[PDB]
Amino acid sequence: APQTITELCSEYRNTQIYTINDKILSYTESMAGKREMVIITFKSGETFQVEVPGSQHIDSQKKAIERMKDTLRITYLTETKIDKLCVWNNKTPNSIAAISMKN
Amino acid sequence: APQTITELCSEYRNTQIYTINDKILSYTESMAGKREMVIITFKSGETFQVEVPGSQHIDSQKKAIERMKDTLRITYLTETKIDKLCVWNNKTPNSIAAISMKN
Amino acid sequence: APQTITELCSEYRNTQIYTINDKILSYTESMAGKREMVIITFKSGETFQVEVPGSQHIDSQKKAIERMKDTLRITYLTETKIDKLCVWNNKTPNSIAAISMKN
Amino acid sequence: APQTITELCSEYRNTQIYTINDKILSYTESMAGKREMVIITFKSGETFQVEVPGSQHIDSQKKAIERMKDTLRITYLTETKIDKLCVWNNKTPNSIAAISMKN
Amino acid sequence: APQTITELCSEYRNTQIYTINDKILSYTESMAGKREMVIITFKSGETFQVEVPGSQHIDSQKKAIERMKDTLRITYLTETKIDKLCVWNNKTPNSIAAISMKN
Ligand SMILES: O=C(NC(CN1CCOCC1)CN1CCOCC1)c1cc(O[C@H]2O[C@H](CO)[C@H](O)[C@H](O)[C@H]2O)cc([N+](=O)[O-])c1
Ligand SMILES: O=C(NC(CN1CCOCC1)CN1CCOCC1)c1cc(O[C@H]2O[C@H](CO)[C@H](O)[C@H](O)[C@H]2O)cc([N+](=O)[O-])c1
Ligand SMILES: O=C(NC(CN1CCOCC1)CN1CCOCC1)c1cc(O[C@H]2O[C@H](CO)[C@H](O)[C@H](O)[C@H]2O)cc([N+](=O)[O-])c1
Repeated sequence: APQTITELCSEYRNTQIYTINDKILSYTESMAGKREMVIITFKSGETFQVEVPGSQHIDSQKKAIERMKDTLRITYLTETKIDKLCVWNNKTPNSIAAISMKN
Repeated sequence: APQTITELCSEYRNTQIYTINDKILSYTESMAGKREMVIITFKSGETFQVEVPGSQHIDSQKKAIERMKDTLRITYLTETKIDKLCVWNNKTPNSIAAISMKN
Repeated sequence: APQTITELCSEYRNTQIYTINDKILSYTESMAGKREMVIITFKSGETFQVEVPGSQHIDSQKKAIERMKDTLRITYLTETKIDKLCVWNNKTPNSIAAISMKN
Repeated sequence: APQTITELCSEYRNTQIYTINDKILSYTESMAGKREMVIITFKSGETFQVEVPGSQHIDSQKKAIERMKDTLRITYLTETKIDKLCVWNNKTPNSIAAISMKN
Repeated sequence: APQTITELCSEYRNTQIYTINDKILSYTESMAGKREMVIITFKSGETFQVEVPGSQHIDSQKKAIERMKDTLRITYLTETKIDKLCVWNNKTPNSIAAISMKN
């Protein structure tokens, strides 16, 4: 029922919006144990992760985590411009909660 | 079974057909807990969502919900023109029930 | 095993081969309860469905139904020429059993 | 720990390598009961199948069978050149064990 | 969590970074029993695998192994440039732990 990524992001603690307005510069993916994750970076210097699935995640988030990784990969590969990221700022690198792209 | 989206839409209460005839303007995807959803917009101003899986959904709809988000993402990335949406209007933003594409 | 769509199709009751030699004109996808289905049409005027999974299906068909819907979406999006369809003609619209594509 | 498809193929009985060096001419996909399979052909006149999953397959092969079908479809759609196929020659059509693509 | 592939790679024994700076020359995929795996090579003559799943992998890695193979396929097909590979060098061909791509 949120209508924008900013509305959605504001419903949670320890988050903020990063306005990226840019394609992904680098995409990294790991299948190493305990580090099953994706890392993206932008020309601005910003690094963000999709976190390893863990105890902080609720059950409904598990498929959503896998979806987000799918999305970032095809976004990287198509040079698609990301508009905004909603991130958790209590993790290093900051962790992706949501993404938006505009055309 | 129904032969068009409008026939299918009319089988349900709280629905209407939006004629879009346009590609998606923005795509938003969230893996935040209890907001595992997708939101799209069009240059018309209209906003639509695929709802978070919930009690209103029957089991057969779970896979369908995942497919619909899959569909909206690739439709956005390929700039594919949507023809119509069948939406439930008892939700804000309106909730996607079905989609048709042509051209 | 059969080597051709025509061979495969002949193994079944209530089927026939439609020769299409065309891309899909329209693609319709529904996540509406009891109508979790895809419908395609052609410039020829013909309309086909992938049926909702039900009691007429054996277990091994469940994953194959989902694949066929995936195939129809990507075939639509890339505007790929379908060669033939094997369909059950005891349904409305006729129900897709198999698909072939050639260049 | 094979380094090539030819080495991998040589580890099994009733296999052989077909050198294709060509895109797929036709792709056929079936969700008919007991024939949940894919068939591909080439201009050469050669025909190959991904078999219906069955008791000849071990558990680890189930996901791999689904992957191979995904690969054949995307390979067909993008007109990607197949280098070699490793196939079991104790089935008709010959059954795909492995694929390589070179470009 | 790590911010680059090199940082991630250095958390593990028997690894090293390969600088590839090149698209994949060949992609090989097997659904043969006990060789359910992917092998890629490059112009350079280098060869890498994603390993058959086994006891060396923890549960967490299962889904990530399937993703990595997904990533290698789409990367081959789009002719996408790989920057680095983190690889376990106690296997032949060396086994991919992580990938990075730039631009
Ligand atoms: O040894 C590893 N971790 C161990 C952690 N270990 C603790 C001691 O100091 C070194 C790190 C824990 N396991 C428990 C079971 O017995 C082995 C030790 C380990 C080895 C790993 O390499 C082995 O598995 C790989 C696939 O995951 C590759 O196949 C690699 O070739 C193989 O050596 C990988 C990973 N990992 O990804 O997390 C962990
Ligand atoms: O504690 C969380 N939620 C609530 C805790 N409680 C837990 C049980 O269910 C009811 C809610 C706290 N409330 C939520 C409403 O606003 C007031 C505070 C919470 C923390 C969250 O952040 C933590 O998990 C994240 C991944 O989901 C990140 O890893 C983040 O860094 C971590 O802090 C996230 C989510 N979520 O997405 O739903 C919820
Ligand atoms: O109430 C629904 N169905 C039928 C019976 N249903 C049975 C379950 O208990 C509620 C009532 C009623 N229809 C009336 C028209 O003639 C046919 C029978 C129903 C409501 C529905 O709307 C509700 O769920 C939607 C998602 O599935 C949306 O979230 C919508 O906003 C919500 O109202 C949807 C669906 N459906 O998808 O099949 C069915």
